Amino acid sequence: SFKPTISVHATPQELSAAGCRKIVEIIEASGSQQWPLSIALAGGSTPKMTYARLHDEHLNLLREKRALRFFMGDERMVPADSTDSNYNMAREVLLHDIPDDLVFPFDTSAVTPSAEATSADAMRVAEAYGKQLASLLPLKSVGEAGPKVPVFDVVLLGLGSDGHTASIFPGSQAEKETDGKVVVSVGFPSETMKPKVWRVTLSPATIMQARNVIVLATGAEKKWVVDGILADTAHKAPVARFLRGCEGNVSFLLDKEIAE
Ligand SMILES: [Zn+2]
Repeated sequence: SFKPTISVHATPQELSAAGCRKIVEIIEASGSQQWPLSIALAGGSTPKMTYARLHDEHLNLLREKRALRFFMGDERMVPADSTDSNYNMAREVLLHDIPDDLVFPFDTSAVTPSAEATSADAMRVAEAYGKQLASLLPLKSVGEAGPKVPVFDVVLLGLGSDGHTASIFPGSQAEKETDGKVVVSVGFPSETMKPKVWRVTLSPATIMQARNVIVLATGAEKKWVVDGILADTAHKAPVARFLRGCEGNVSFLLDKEIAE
């Protein structure tokens, strides 16, 4: 069944250090002929620290060597310069130094501070990203028969205490997009999650076709989520349990609380 790699880390300087160490390892293991490897970034304080480390420690590998082509795994429907934007975060800490031809944010250019985006906006952005992904990445049939979804080399993920990952929220339609017909779906956060803005996100079908999936999570409050993904039998499962079906490698980089 589900056999993922799990590693526990005492601190943030440590989990983030392992997160960046895990990315460089895949890069190096793949070798230069395979580069640039596609990586779908996550937002959040933990991935941000991993990005700050790639910047500080491995810019030559990313810039001069062009090891990664950067995509966003999920995004908030706000302007790119917004503090609530995942790309804005990744840009500030790492992406400002990466060649423009290796950086692909979602196109939120239609979102202004004058009007909250709706799902109709999110959907237009999702469909456009999905199109770009299909021209840039290799496409794999879902189940030797199913529709074609892009194959990322790496997808970095976070977890919410509501059981969600990326911007795939509970009860959502995106959560039900597992057959490969939809590559980038949309979603609105759950009661306990913020910011309260429409999201675009890689669908579960897309994520399950990724060659490697790296999940970084901390906090006691998210322990039920990890337990729920790893449990032999689904009971009151978190959304993130869909990760069990990943076709690639899966790794969980956890702090002490969340592990136990
Ligand atoms: Zn810099």
